[PDB]
Amino acid sequence: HHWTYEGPHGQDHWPTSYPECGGDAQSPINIQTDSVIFDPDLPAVQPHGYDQLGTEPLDLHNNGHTVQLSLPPTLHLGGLPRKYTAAQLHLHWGQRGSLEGSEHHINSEATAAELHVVHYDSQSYSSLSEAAQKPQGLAVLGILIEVGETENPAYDHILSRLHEIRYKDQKTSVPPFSVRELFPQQLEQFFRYNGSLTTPPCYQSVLWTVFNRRAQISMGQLEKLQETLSSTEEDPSEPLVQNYRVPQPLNQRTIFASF
Ligand SMILES: *[C@@H]1O[C@H](CO)[C@@H](O[C@@H]2O[C@H](CO)[C@@H](O)[C@H](O)[C@H]2NC(C)=O)[C@H](O)[C@H]1NC(C)=O
Ligand SMILES: CC(=O)Nc1nnc(S(N)(=O)=O)s1
Ligand SMILES: [Zn+2]
Repeated sequence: HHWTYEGPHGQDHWPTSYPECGGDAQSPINIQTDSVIFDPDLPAVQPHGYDQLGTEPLDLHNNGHTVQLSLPPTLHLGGLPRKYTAAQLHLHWGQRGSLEGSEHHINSEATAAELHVVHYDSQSYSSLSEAAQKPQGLAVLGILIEVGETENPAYDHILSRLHEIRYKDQKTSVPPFSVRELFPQQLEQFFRYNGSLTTPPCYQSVLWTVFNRRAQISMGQLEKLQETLSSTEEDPSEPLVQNYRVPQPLNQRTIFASF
């Protein structure tokens, strides 16, 4: 009943226990830039005050599938069809050995990791769950991460505290910090398209936005992420790695680019 990225209950058998995962518009996908359709009318994505997370501690949790961070309802994502509000944010990465841990690809190439910022249509619904199964109910920002030659102070707000939640279900609080700083500096270039959640139930309720520019973290940081979290509640511990879903069929969906 507890699904996993691989194994007997890997992303291959998801469609069985969660039919929706076999939908006609799943995510992530391999974004082929040659098929990308330019749309000069796509308004700039703009995170209103994502450096203003207030005063109260943010919740840093360990699913067993990822590291998730809570976000204040004060973060408002503009530039989209409806008004969205930030709810949570989490990461995806590969195992120690590999350097491919992102969920989306660009022209068949994946990066070291991926950041996902989840929003919901608070304009039309009252909860994140409510919009999780409503058309266009969710909106996710996808930031691809590469290994840089320098330590990223932004990402440390999260990485520096990974030991506090080494085991699954372990929780903790962090001093609020500028989320904005976790995105690439230039957000003009991006791709948009209709998709789904990348984990069961795989609800096809999300409006995706994947940035063209990438964010960077030191090989040290990427390592501290790969080799620190366990996917179990206690010992024996089992490395929570390779937590990304494979590119899904495009099923003839159009993918727009702002550039
Ligand atoms: C995501 O899917 C929705 C619905 O399938 C698309 O909405 C339609 O968009 C076209 C052109 O933009 C309009 O003429 C239709 O009226 C829209 N349908 C309605 C009323 O929802 C939307 O364009 C898709 N988003 C993208 C660009 O991927
Ligand atoms: C309840 C909820 O928000 N679930 C999500 N499941 N997968 C998500 S992801 N990886 O597409 O951002 S969000
Ligand atoms: Zn995700």
